[PDB]
Amino acid sequence: DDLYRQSLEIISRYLREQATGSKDAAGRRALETLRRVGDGVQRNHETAFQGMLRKLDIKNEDDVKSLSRVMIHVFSDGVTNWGRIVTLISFGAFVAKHLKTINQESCIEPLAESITDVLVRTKRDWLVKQRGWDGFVEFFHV
Amino acid sequence: QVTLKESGGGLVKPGGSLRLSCAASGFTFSSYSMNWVRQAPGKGLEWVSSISSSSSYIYYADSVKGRFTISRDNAKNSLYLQMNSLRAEDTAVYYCARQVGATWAFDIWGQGTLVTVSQSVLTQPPSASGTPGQRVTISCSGSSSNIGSNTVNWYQQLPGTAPKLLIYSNNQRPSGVPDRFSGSKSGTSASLAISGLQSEDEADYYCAAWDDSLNAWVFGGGTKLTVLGAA
Ligand SMILES: Cc1nn(C)c(C)c1-c1cccc2c(CCCO[C@@H]3CCCc4ccccc43)c(C(=O)O)[nH]c12
Repeated sequence: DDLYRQSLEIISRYLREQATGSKDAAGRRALETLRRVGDGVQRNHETAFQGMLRKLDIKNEDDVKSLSRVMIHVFSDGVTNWGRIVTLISFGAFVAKHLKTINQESCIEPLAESITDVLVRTKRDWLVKQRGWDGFVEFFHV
Repeated sequence: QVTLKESGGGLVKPGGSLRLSCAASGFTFSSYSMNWVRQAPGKGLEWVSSISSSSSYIYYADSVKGRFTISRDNAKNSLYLQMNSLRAEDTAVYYCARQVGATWAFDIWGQGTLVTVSQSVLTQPPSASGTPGQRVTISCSGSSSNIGSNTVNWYQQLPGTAPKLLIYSNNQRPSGVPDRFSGSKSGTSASLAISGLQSEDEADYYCAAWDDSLNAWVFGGGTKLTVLGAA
């Protein structure tokens, strides 16, 4: 399953460097776009993001495992697009930053797995029609 | 100066082989999907193949599967068409075209190259006519898997010229297209409107959309628009 593995590698790498603050083919191009658009979405939606973060009340590892419920519940609500997919990964980065401050850095890798799982399981067909990560790069090109 | 320029066309015997090249200038080539589109002499547009930016997503029309191979070299800004087992039916002018990531419209087209070897899924009326100032409408009929699931694009083709993007995303006009031109979509049909005819409007018009069942681009058969009684 190339699509699950590829998506996990991109989401995990970006979530790691958003918490650490230290950066590290098709995947190479996708991370460049994700840094540019992701950090953009985080600024434009800080009021909504901090409001959701305080409502969730993430203090330990148990809370991180229960996030998959809310994830599926709100991500599946309406119609999907590249922007909503970017908001999913951007808020995922906004939570990973909170996990660094509360000394729960060990919960960054499983959160990235849970995010990839929801994305691929609910939207595989949409992602395939849209040309996967090649499509993601071409969509946000400026 | 954002341009595309085709090379390789020539006379070939049936069953022969020929290789096409397309050189891109003025843009980040590594960040765009690329297409081949052919036009038999005195006939309509026909999509051939497409390749994504990283070469991961490749598609072909049924009439070329197994004989034609699309490839790209981002380090040389080049797109290729490797054509084996060439048939009389393959005689056409082959166009190189750039596709927009956010819309799938073909915004930049090359001048074409003649390859000489020696029924469309979207229906349009074969002809349309009017007088200066008149409002004329051109229709485009498809089905659930194409127009019913995807956006419609329109292309203008002036006599002895390559096609150009007229309308994208059903009703959006690119920069340089007059507001006389407008579009609409309803169910599995679409329409092109010219509110106030001008003599430079005399041309051929084609619609196009992606098909989710065929995994292919389907073009309309075209409409020849004539401008009558001016001076
Ligand atoms: C509310 C709300 N109002 N507005 C105007 C906006 C921008 C938001 C908003 C706030 C936060 C997230 C989203 C998303 C993504 C959906 C998934 O999010 C889950 C829910 C929690 C657990 C969790 C943990 C890690 C990563 C993802 C998540 C969307 C969207 O799908 O459009 N909208 C969000």
